[PDB]
Amino acid sequence: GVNLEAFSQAISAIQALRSSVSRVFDCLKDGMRNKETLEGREKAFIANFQDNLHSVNRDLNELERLSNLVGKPSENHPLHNSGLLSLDPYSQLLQAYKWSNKLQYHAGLASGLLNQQSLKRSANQMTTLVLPPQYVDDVISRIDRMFPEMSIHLSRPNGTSAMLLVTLGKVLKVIVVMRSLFIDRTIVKGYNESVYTEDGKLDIWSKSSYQVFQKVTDHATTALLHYQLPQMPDVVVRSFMTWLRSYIKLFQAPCQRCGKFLQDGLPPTWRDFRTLEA
Amino acid sequence: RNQQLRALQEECDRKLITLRDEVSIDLYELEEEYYSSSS
Repeated sequence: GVNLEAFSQAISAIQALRSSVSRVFDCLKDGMRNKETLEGREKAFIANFQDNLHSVNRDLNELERLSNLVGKPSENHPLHNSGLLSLDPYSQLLQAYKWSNKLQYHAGLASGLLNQQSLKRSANQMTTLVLPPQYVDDVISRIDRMFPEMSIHLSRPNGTSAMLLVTLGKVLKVIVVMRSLFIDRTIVKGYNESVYTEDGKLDIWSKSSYQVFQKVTDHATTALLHYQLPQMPDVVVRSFMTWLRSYIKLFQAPCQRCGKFLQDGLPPTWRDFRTLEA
Repeated sequence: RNQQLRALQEECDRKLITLRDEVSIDLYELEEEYYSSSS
């Protein structure tokens, strides 16, 4: 697994294991300059001694470590070394192996700091923001279905615009009827109250529920109207899907008791809590 | 014959929707255009 990175911290740990004892003897390198207030200075010595206990903690750190070992030792890395002398002038690639990573890592910061944009204007510098091809919808559908344990379906019986339905662990399916590219004008229900497979005769609208999911529907509409980025509609629908995923539990109830109202949910901050409080 | 005329309206209906679609595009194509006027 990825627990190997934990060993990195362990490295720093044993580093202190050295420094600690140095900080001990350095503290013994000189005596009382001028206490004049108390004799805790000597205790200060023992204070450094206390940090030596940290070393024992290092031994404890190995209890959580050693999850399991992976097969095929050496992880296909030194296979290039098995080549003849002709292959040895190849380490460069391995360097790039880190470099590329750094690249990503650099972007990992850069893109992050790209969040604070400076686009004083976005028009009068040019188009067709509505996606022409009726194939990018299927692309977005497949990208969403790439997510596990969350099934998505779509029929689009109305026309050019997009129509889709999504289901989760509960029967709280969500019907989203939006334009070509970005999600807008959706609704949610629960327990066959919509039944948008063959409701009456087709995927009906019915604009209703028993006064429980209505707040969730309004919040999802707000999230759709708020996450409408100027570009990258795929990012928009992915953010929408991630937001929708946050209701798969409906179990916790922080910053209040589980008796304030019918339910509780408003996670635009990537964390749900008691509703009617933000 | 009924089935026949069914098609006669069915595609027609679709055509209307297609019209709407086009109109919708045109609709949008003018909405931003409505923004420009600083009257």
